Amino acid sequence: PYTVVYFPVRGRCAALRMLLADQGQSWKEEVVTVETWQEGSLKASCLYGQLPKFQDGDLTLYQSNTILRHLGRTLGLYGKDQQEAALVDMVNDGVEDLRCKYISLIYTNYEAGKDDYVKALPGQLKPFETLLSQNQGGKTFIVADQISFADYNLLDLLLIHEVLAPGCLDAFPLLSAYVGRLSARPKLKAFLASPEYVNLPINGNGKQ
Amino acid sequence: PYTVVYFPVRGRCAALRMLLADQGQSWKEEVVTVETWQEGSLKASCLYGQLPKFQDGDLTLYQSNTILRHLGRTLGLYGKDQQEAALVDMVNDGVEDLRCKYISLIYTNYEAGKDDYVKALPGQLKPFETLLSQNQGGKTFIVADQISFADYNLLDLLLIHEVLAPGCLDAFPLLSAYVGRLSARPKLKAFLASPEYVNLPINGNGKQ
Ligand SMILES: N[C@@H](CCC(=O)N[C@@H](CS)C(=O)NCC(=O)O)C(=O)O
Ligand SMILES: N[C@@H](CCC(=O)N[C@@H](CS)C(=O)NCC(=O)O)C(=O)O
Repeated sequence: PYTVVYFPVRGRCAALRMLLADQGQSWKEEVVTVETWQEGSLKASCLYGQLPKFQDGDLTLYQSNTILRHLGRTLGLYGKDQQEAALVDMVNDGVEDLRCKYISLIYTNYEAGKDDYVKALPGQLKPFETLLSQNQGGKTFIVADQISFADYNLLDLLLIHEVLAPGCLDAFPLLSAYVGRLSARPKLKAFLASPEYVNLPINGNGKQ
Repeated sequence: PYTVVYFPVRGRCAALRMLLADQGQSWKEEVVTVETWQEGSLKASCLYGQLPKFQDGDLTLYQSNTILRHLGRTLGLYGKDQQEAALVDMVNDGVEDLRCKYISLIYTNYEAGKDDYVKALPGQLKPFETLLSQNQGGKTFIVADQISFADYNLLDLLLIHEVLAPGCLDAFPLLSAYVGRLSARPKLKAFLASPEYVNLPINGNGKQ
């Protein structure tokens, strides 16, 4: 029923894959090689000339966050009412903002910019620790008491930053425990340990 | 019932203001001067240390797109069903991507980067013309047959780009007619002509 069209990297598809695996959904991975991409035709047929491309039956979507929100609506991972839905969006938009900065560092100036990025990290992660502290003492999810699509995206964001800066979560007990807890969910834990996750690089230029 | 807390610029609050005005809603503008911002306390109290900040009763939201989606959900400007809601999100995410590039040009290297930006513009605007052509001949809205929050955001994006590059819509008949049509809606037209819109600069560094 679902198809993910993407480069052979975790990148912007890692969160939605975790979501699908954790929700026990099945999907197909349509892999696009850089060589195939450079050919040009697939790219020209993409709405914004980029991937991921996602298919849910005959519904074709582009934009990683559009895919996350769509799955969030159809699978019931978007809060229980309008107010929670807004808080879920606020978290996801925050995650996207830091993901954009991470992507800029990785692909644009890893070598010269990493020191400053890492130095500024605590201030960028703190908002999520604060969100958790204001929600049942941080013992459940990022918004309210049920998992949402924002949790999967925030989880990915935290996992890749621990690779970029080992121990960056040591100063945030709530986020630390949160990562441990979500990573232990049976289906997610199995997915995270599997070759289809582990054998894909985080990014496409070999930096992490 | 609504309060918008922002710098005295259109920027990231222009689309949501257009939406509120067009929908006949009333709101309070709480203006924050750069001097007040530099003081530090308001900023430290902002979730992600940034504005806009929005209040809907006792619900406090941050993130311009979260505010747009919230208003979209509560005012019924998010498509008629889940499938349309996903298409609305796809359009908005695309608008955000080009808005990010516009903001980077404006604040980061207007002088040296404008020629290349303007040269790449047609290819960045074409996806929206294509979306319109695939939706009832581009005669109604960007998604389906009812206005959505994505329309207000795409409209702002188009208006600021015509200021940055006059005639950039000449090659796009559907987008051209779309801008004329939406700008003619009574309440929106009055808002667009009013001093509270007209006398605010588009950005905060005087470039446009
Ligand atoms: N806003 C888009 C960004 C998509 C994006 O940056 N795609 C990259 C790979 S992660 C791409 O397709 N690069 C190839 C190109 O632009 O030609 C999303 O979140 O899906
Ligand atoms: N992702 C945020 C971006 C917010 C943003 O860039 N805010 C700027 C002005 S538009 C700001 O608050 N600048 C002051 C600062 O960062 O100290 C949104 O879309 O609301």
